[PDB]
Amino acid sequence: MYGDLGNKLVLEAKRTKQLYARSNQDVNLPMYHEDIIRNILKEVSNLRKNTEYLKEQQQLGMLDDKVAKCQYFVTLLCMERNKRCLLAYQRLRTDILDSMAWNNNGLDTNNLSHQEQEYLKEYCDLITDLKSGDLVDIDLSGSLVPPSDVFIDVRVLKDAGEIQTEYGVFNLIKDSQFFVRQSDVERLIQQGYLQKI
Amino acid sequence: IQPPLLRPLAYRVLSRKYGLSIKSDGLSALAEFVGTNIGANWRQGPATIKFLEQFAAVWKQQERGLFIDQSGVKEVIQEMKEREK
Amino acid sequence: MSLPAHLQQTFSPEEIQFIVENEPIKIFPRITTRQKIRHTRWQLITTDDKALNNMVAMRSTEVVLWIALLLKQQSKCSIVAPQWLTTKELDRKIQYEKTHPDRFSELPWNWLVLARILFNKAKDDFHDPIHELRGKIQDLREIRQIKVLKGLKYLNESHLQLDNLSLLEINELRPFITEIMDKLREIHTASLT
Amino acid sequence: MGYYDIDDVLADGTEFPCKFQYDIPGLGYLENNPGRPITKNTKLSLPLWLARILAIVGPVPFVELLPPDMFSTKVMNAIKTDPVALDLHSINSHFFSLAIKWIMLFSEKELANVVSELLLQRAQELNHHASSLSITNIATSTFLLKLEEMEKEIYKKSHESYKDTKRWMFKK
Amino acid sequence: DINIDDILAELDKEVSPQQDFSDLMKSWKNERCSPELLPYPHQLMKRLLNRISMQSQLIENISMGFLDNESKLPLLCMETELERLKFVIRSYIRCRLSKIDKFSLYLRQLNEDENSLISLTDLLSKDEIKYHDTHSLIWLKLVNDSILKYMPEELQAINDTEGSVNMIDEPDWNKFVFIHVNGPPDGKWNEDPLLQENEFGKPCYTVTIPDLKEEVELTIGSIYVMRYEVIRDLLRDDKVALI
Repeated sequence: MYGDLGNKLVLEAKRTKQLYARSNQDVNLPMYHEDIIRNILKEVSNLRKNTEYLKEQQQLGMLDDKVAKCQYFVTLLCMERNKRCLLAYQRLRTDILDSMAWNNNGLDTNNLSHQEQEYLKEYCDLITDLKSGDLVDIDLSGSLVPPSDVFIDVRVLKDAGEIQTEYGVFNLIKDSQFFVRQSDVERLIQQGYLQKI
Repeated sequence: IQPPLLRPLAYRVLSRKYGLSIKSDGLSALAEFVGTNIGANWRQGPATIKFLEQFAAVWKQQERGLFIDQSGVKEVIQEMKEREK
Repeated sequence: MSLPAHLQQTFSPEEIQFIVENEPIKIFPRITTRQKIRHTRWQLITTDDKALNNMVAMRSTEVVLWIALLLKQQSKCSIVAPQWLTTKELDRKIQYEKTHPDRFSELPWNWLVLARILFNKAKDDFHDPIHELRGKIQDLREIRQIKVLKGLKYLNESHLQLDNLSLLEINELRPFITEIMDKLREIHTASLT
Repeated sequence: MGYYDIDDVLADGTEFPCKFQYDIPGLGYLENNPGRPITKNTKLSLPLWLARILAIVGPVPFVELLPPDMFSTKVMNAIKTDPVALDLHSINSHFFSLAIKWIMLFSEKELANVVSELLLQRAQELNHHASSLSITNIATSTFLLKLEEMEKEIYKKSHESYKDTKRWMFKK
Repeated sequence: DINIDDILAELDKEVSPQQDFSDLMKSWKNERCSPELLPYPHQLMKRLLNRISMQSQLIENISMGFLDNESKLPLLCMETELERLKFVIRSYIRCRLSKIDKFSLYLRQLNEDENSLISLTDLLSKDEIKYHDTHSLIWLKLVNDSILKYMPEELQAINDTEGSVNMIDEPDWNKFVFIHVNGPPDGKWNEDPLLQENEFGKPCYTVTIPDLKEEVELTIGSIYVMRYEVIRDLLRDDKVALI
């Protein structure tokens, strides 16, 4: 039926939600289900044409009070179910995009829709703007892990080369260890260049 | 001009703003740009912030402090400021 | 989203450890931060600076547990062992739990986390051997776990009371107990006319 | 059970047997016959989202839902025997939500009590499994296969919490 | 014998930023635990922010002096304290923004509803209100251009309650949440009318769950699990702090 396509889209949304919950690190999100979404939209257009025909039949007056009322109610319920399924899937994908923007953009374009990519860019701009102004003193993009360790030994996961610090330039030559405060090396760890001393 | 004096300033204004690496040579180039004004150019600090924002918008590349691209971006931002004037 | 899905319902063990660190603890300084009438200062905005600035060598003082452990990383600080964290007190709590299977021994809510953190760092400060305290802590944890199993067998949708249960135990039990009680309440509400 | 909840949407999309209380021409699409009018006493399984509304409204309600095999007294007896041994997932992945919806549509105190007892026993087994942590097992695999998708999500959350706690305890 | 404790006490009787930090910690814990968004304390948040700014300026001045006694351990202590305070503030603000996005529809409904006791600006900060308004507008534009153009105008409303499940999403008042009875905010137990003697000489606060119409007493200094709606009265009274 018309709601079966929306049910399939919601099933894909639940599958992606379970996958993202299973993997702590953010995987490249599944490609947007444009085919199922377009099928649901075509079904919605067909239901709208059917509702227009039912309204024309009501203008004709034949069983307009009861039969046409029930038919229009059923068609409207189908449209509402399809819209709810599409909204749920889009909201889940957009929440995944917001989580990704908080994870990386604060410090897989083919998978996203073009509107979704524009929305993710707008979300990154909003995050940068929220940090840019009031409450700029604390890096809102900074890690939410509590500062358990003031100092921690750090060495390069990758040979990125010279790196900036509060008052120093540190070479990231391969397998080069350091002893520095965790706060200064938090950004470098977010870059992935240095891991666990 | 006064690259050591601008070094903490550039480091904050760039790395804290965007997470972008600032090479010491790029900080020195920004220092020469600042010294292009005979006196201290405090407005040029906001100009450098705007230049970094434009570079992030266009190039969108980490390690912008290499200054091979940042010098051309500085020329572009200076032309934009001239058009704004 | 801003909040991780696991964090939506319960605090992480690291967050509970951060709270326990926010708690204070006694320690013995080895630096005369207090200056004689005859210098850098803490000037802490969230905690007292006078105690840190008045610390003198081998003069017992209390400070927030995180700062206490930070100083203990240096040789200057030696944390004072909690009195309940003694072999006799642990044996008393174990005997109380044995005599009262229903009633948990009046351990602090952060007893488990504090004992684990002290074993990680303050094991040297313990006059009693650390192994005996660890064994007593394991025995108390097993007794409390058996009591928790009995209580879960005796769950009720209306409410529950856990007086002396550890804060870490409460945090661990929050998801399962909350979900089960919410499902039971939903079933009862659907049964209600 | 949110409007955007995909699990709730699927449970609503599940069909349940029903018997028509009215004869409506032009509703043959539900009958799957293009031009056949609906007839009274006709028996047809309908999606829960539509079947529940038809049972609620209609005065004589437009349709009356027939009792599903998942709600059958034989399944109830199997549950009373052994809540854990029964394959609630095989019966329905949203079996508990469907039971709650059926209780809301028709208040049944005994059904609620049986469902609560089954949920309690299965939750005790799931808690034992989640407490069991690595330092896939066949027993846990069969238990999960019996367990519905919602119960499996709850078990995954609890087991992940226990595993994270154990890892944080055993690692610095 | 004669009791002179009152005389001894009378003879003995002859804004703390640390307390503000403790209050912020309690408020952030209650915000994380409570499904409902707590009212925004503007004065306390602003005072904490001003203290953070002054501390950062002082640390920068000390850094300049060092670059020019000389012990950086206190400077590291101040830096760690500032980092912890900023982390707590950012976590509370992020949780508040999460609640705002979760109940954007209900917050628009409350702003539209003059009958609502709390003004949206009263509940939120100024930045929070601007963020909620702009985010709701952007989401409405996206959803409208996506589906509402094809949707019939009678069903095009995004926040309408006409659907069987209302599209507006509100906090679950009845949701269960753990709580520890803080006791009366005043030191005197008798001074609090809610505080009352219970069996075995234990002060307690009577509470009721509307669904079951059951009444229970919560002992002071004790932990309990209860629906957030009934708990909200004692939470506004500050008699109990959410775990």
